[PDB]
Amino acid sequence: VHLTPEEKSAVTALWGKVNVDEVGGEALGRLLVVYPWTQRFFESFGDLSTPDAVMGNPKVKAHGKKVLGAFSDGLAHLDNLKGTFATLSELHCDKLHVDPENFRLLGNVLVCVLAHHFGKEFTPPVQAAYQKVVAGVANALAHKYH
Amino acid sequence: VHLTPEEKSAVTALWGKVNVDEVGGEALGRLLVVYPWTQRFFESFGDLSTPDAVMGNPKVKAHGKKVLGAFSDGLAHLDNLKGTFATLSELHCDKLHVDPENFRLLGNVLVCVLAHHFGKEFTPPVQAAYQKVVAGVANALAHKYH
Amino acid sequence: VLSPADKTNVKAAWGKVGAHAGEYGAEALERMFLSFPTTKTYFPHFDLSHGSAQVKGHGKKVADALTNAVAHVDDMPNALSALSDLHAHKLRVDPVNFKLLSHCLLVTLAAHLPAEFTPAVHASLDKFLASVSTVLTSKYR
Amino acid sequence: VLSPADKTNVKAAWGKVGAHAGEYGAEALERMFLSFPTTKTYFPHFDLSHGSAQVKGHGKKVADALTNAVAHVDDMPNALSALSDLHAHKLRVDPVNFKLLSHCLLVTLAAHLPAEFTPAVHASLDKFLASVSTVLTSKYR
Ligand code: HEM
Ligand code: HEM
Ligand code: HEM
Ligand code: HEM
Repeated sequence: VHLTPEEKSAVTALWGKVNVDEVGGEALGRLLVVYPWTQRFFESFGDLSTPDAVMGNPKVKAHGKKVLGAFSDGLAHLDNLKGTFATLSELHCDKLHVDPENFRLLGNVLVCVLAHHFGKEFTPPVQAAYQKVVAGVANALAHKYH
Repeated sequence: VHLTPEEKSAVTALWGKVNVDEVGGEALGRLLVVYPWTQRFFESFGDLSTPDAVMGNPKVKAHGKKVLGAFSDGLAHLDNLKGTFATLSELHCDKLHVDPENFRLLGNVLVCVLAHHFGKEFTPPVQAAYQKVVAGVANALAHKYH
Repeated sequence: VLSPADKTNVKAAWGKVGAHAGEYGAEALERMFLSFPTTKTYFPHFDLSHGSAQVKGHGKKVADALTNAVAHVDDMPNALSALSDLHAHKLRVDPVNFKLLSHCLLVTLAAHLPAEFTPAVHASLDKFLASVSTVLTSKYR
Repeated sequence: VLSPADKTNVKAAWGKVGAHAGEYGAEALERMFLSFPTTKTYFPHFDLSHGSAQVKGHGKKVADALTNAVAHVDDMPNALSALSDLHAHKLRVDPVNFKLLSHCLLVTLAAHLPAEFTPAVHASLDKFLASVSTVLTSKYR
């Protein structure tokens, strides 16, 4: 997105402290627990019957790493999100049939996980910066829907 | 916004039949009746207590005509809605304090009014073109909020 | 949250709909798929072209459910319980989409009911479809 | 609907919040104004600078109302009645904004409750705030 330089620096400095596989498993797990209709894409992943089962499911973990690794790589291209994510947008529309509202839900869950992980370091201005980023990523993933 | 030629063509043809006076008063009045919290911006317009008082209120009619006349001049600039509406966007934020969600609600009510007025001529493809336009106008009016 | 005037308005409008309710449900779906293309992600197994019998068949099911809700307007949670279970536990349609179909049903009714779709009836129908949407998403979590 | 376990989860988390409820309410508002600047259109009469007495006071009022709702979770409509009237008839805040403040209250709770903000408690808190939002917007039309 259009972040000012100090917002970009805020985003990048925090992300440097993130364990992507850990936070990715946590964010996807919490998406599936907090908004359980999102489980509809994941019937192949096995036991999603309790929050403990979801959070400890190795295939949820593994998909979370994959999703957040692609998010992470997008942070290097904040000036060109639509371009970075165009092929994935097409994929999610034409083959995976994922309603883009799911990307907005994931973004909000990710912001909650970052707040949980970083505590007082996740200040109101740093949150505002991350809210612009997760909105821009959702928008970019939704852009080739038709 | 990007419209296909059949979509821009459809938008244009229908709008030449619109009496902005009359549709503008119908659209603003229905907004105030269907979503009555929007009356918060119109305390000086007098009697808004019943659907009949709203719809016959001359200040609602006059404002409706103003609003749709400005919307009209936007149809003549579909490829740069942002630069067309920038001055009005800043006015609605800084002076009028209007939550931009209201622009989305008026867009949807306007589509219902067109459907009511034009009947079977307002076909599903024509609606889809208008939905893109009213979303584009709402986004343009929201763009200078801060 | 439906007042007696709202209930009166909804039963009057839907009674004019009458035996066209299925045609109108199909048109509302078509309006939705064209206006709000993300809704097509729930129907990848359908032919969504204009005239599709799958869309027509589904529009009749949706309309019949709404007919049942009007008839049970004071006991909608029970009359719609199996459909709330179906949408919450199997279909798992994101709740935002119910606003989109509701808007397209109102546009369809507006295009077909010139006389009946007054401002007051429009308000009552919008409240009724919000209430239907609320019941249908009530068991999601 | 809030399950019995949801109610248990909310009461424990809020009980942890305890005496900081006002500070957290003010932080949640500041997070909202910064993240979602269109919500400032409802406060043009406030000084919204960081730490202002108006924001701190309003934060405490919001937190005390949430405390009331937690204490009366099995009768929220009754408990929040005055507040639902106020928002519906006087303040007339568009319903979308309630989602934005709810999200910012969850972020604030996450940032202050490392031990308590487990996935199950997050789910329950999200449902609780949606239920409060539903009660506050129940009399809008
Ligand atoms: C930040 C947002 C997201 C990013 C960056 C993203 C990224 C990805 C990536 C990189 C893949 C692998 C595609 C390839 O294999 O060629 C993928 C797959 C997939 N994604 Fe997304 N994703 C996001 C959100 C979501 C959400 C919220 C859902 C649904 C709730 C979802 C559902 C799926 C599905 C079902 C797959 C296929 C997985 C497999 O076949 O095993 N994604 N995603
Ligand atoms: C398509 C969307 C809209 C367009 C193009 C638009 C355009 C305008 C225009 C041209 C003016 C006159 C400004 C003047 O003669 O200083 C105005 C004023 C105003 N508008 Fe908007 N408007 C839109 C939507 C809305 C909505 C949805 C609301 C609120 C529900 C709103 C509330 C107002 C108010 C309160 C004024 C001041 C009326 C006065 O002078 O008491 N507008 N608008
Ligand atoms: C007024 C709101 C709606 C009503 C009354 C309703 C009604 C129904 C009914 C009666 C059924 C068929 C249950 C059957 O097989 O027994 C159904 C199925 C289904 N609905 Fe809903 N629905 C609503 C909104 C939505 C929306 C908003 C979506 C998604 C955009 C949706 C997606 C689906 C799906 C994907 C099916 C399964 C279609 C099939 O495979 O055949 N529904 N609904
Ligand atoms: C968890 C949801 C909410 C709670 C519990 C809540 C609670 C309250 C309470 C307790 C009051 C003071 C009532 C009094 O002094 O008579 C109030 C006022 C107010 N609220 Fe709400 N509120 C919520 C959401 C919202 C949202 C989302 C907005 C706008 C973004 C909003 C805007 C206002 C305004 C503008 C005032 C009047 C402030 C004044 O002038 O002092 N509220 N709210």
